[PDB]
Amino acid sequence: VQLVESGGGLIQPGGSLRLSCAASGFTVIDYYMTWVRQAPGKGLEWVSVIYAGGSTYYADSVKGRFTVSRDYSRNTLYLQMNSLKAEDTAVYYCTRDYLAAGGLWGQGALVTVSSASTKGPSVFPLAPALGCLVKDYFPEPVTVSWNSGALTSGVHTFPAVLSGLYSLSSVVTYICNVNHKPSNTKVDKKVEP
Amino acid sequence: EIVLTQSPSSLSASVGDRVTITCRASQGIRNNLAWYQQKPGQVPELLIYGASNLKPGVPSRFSGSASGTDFTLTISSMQPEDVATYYCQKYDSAPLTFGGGTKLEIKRTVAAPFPPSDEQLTASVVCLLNNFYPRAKVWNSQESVTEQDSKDSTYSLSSTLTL
Amino acid sequence: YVDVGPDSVKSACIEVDIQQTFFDKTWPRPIDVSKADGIIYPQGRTYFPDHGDMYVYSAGHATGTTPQKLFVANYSQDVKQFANGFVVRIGAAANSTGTVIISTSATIRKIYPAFMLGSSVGNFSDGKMGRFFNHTLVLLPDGCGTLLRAFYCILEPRSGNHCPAGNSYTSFATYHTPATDCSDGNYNRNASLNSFKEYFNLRNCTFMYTYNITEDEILEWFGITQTAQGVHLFSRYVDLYGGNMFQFATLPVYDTIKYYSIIPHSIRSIQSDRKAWAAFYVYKLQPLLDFSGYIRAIDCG
Repeated sequence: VQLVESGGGLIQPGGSLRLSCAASGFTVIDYYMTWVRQAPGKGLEWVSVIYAGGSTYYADSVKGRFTVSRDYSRNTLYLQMNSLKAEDTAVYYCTRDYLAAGGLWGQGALVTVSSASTKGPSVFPLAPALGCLVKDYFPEPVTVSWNSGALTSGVHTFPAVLSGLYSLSSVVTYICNVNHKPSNTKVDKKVEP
Repeated sequence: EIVLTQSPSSLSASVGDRVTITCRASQGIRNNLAWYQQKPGQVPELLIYGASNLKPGVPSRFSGSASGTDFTLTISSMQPEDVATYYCQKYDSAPLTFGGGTKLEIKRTVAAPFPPSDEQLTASVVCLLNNFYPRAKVWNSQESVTEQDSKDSTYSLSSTLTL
Repeated sequence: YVDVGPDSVKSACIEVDIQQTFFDKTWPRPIDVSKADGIIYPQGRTYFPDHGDMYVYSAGHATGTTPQKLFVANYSQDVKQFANGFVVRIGAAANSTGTVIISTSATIRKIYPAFMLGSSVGNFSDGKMGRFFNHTLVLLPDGCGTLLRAFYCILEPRSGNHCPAGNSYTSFATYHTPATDCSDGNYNRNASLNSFKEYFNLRNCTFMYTYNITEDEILEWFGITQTAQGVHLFSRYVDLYGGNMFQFATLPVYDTIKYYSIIPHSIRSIQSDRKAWAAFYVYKLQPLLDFSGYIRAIDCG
């Protein structure tokens, strides 16, 4: 049994979006399923619930904008977002019924609601303790690895901190491999003594 | 309307302690209260269903307790692994309200622990220091006081100043 | 105490919709004595009831693609009395045209009965009747009509949403799906058992017996009696088309049976899969013969 989600990315405010969750190993109609969001740096929040029998219940802060449904033939769970605002920027999940409400859980999809245009990172050389500093990219995140996955110990990657452009560092104690999916960029940087 | 108040919001633990959390509610929820565990950086997972019953996946150390008005999630012993954020949920009725997640930690003593690149020469200056506990003030800047690492024995700090 | 397997892992019982106006169907059919209907052959040697009660099983609500919530009647609120017994008639009006209950019509198919027999009856916490206390004997069809299970156990209601000891509860029902639970060769024998375990938890099960039944489309009669020795089941193996009951099993039930309950059923099917189903009749065995051997009976009064 597994759940895989898709349909997240940067969106300008005032526009719609859709999130899809595909389930393997069972059927959707057997158990009720829940959409739950989590803001970056904030706590968990319950967006919607759909019960076996097509009874859907939404939260007060999202009522009138979001909708939840499911498709039997494809075994899928759908969430449609309309009239989005900057507050509805978070990581969303689909969850399946088990011993409790959140028994199975999902993987997550990040939705960013802003007008700022997308920009790739501008990686900078290491300063030898050594690491590659990433600056002026939009939106999050960037996957940072070292020596093509060879280096895992000693790697401390810090979260991006905000022109509304993200910046971060990744110091280890050597080549920095940074991948920014929204800009489809991959940068490999070498270190000097 | 039933409100779920999870306390304490921040939990300080030692090498010897038994986790004990409470979840106050304003009405009756039968016994439909679920306790979840979320290791930071990953999706949460279910700990206990019904406030007293155990999931087959989780072991028997994390033993639930009765629920008169408040719901206690006891744990037999404290281990270095059990550092996460624990959440409540009420799947009793239509509004499945969450609350706050309680970060755990492991006891340790008190310990103590970058010119700008030539391409941009903008100018950013960063400072490094590492391996201290607890969560130290350190040379216009955006200080990033990182959370104590998942081991909670050590961590590092790094902040940038742009000229 | 036997082992019956695990219990349901679901945290909320499925929603059930109850209606009566769409379910109060007038199909008047009395009982003719000289029809060899519900006549138990004498035991140990070779040589009796009336409109009756009617029970309907209907598929739940549905859409073009995904089925909706269930659809039952108030066949659980009403509780009747065992007394001497009752006679069971199934598969009456198959092979003909019948509505889908939910203008649309189709062919009528056959269904099998599930019973809950006990001595002490009350009502749930909400105030709705249909709760059985102490030991209860449950007869459950299984395997899409190709198996019968009979167990003796105590029933504990659950406290989830729509469950008997929870919030927003209307009734408890059995359901199964034809796309998954029923298939050629790969038949599931534990579908209705899981639907039953969804609502109730089975505790302290003294016995659990299974009987294998062949698929057919034959009108059938059934009965159950209790004596000092135990509960005798009176069906198929000896007589198939004459409708004469015969013994096939004795169940160690020594407490006095005073009340019985019928359990509503539904099938999770979409609009295009709607098939009409046969009404199931039960007639009171009020204590009140021409042979052929088999009997082929006139009321004295």
